[PDB]
Amino acid sequence: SQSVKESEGDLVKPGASLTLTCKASGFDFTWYTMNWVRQAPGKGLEWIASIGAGVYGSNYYASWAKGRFTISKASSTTVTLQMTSLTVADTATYFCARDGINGGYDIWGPGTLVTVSS
Amino acid sequence: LVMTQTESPVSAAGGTVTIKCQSSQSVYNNRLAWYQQKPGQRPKLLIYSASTLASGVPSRFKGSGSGTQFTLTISDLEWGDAATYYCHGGYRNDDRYAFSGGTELEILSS
Ligand SMILES: O=P(O)(O)OC[C@H]1O[C@H](O)[C@@H](O)[C@@H](O)[C@@H]1O
Repeated sequence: SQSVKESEGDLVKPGASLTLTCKASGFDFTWYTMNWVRQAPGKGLEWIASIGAGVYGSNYYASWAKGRFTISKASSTTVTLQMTSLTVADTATYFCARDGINGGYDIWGPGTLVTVSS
Repeated sequence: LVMTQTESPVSAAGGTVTIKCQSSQSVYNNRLAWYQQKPGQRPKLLIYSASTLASGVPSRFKGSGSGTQFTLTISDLEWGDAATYYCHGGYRNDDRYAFSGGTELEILSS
């Protein structure tokens, strides 16, 4: 009925940069805040960053993520996660999730794998 | 700012479980929500706003109260409820949102 799909995951060396992309279907980010949440193997969900509703929506970051991540609304239907200084601990499945109502991540993508290794 | 959950619980098939959730800061608004994640699957929203049910979710699932201290109690347990359960809260102007560690639910014969 409504959905989002992450893309552009990869195998990559330590110290490299990478950009992920989430594309909406059936709705706009005019009324909803969008989030990037990841899941490292063997570990729980971790909130990375959010960006607010509409063009002038505001951005927030987890403390740990501020230097090396950047969230962006390319357009009303496309979100972006720029990942700059990757380390092995950044290996995870990365999720795009819509804040439907008052903090409930109503809808999720399948996720993309990012692996950092030698 | 951190949240915590219980560790590795197990429970019997009409059974009831209560999953406890703590947050070090008091949440903003009533922004606490609950998810289940079955392996190989994306998270699914269960409860939002501390106690309100999401779409398609049964009323075996209930959430409570406010804080700081929250609980999710599943009653009338079925096999398809073996999964991992997560807690997730909103706050205030960076560190806006946070997830807990996740409590895996082992369903057992009666
Ligand atoms: O920016 P705010 O006012 O803190 O609220 C963020 C809000 O974003 C969107 O409007 C929705 O996803 C709401 O569910 C969410 O609560």
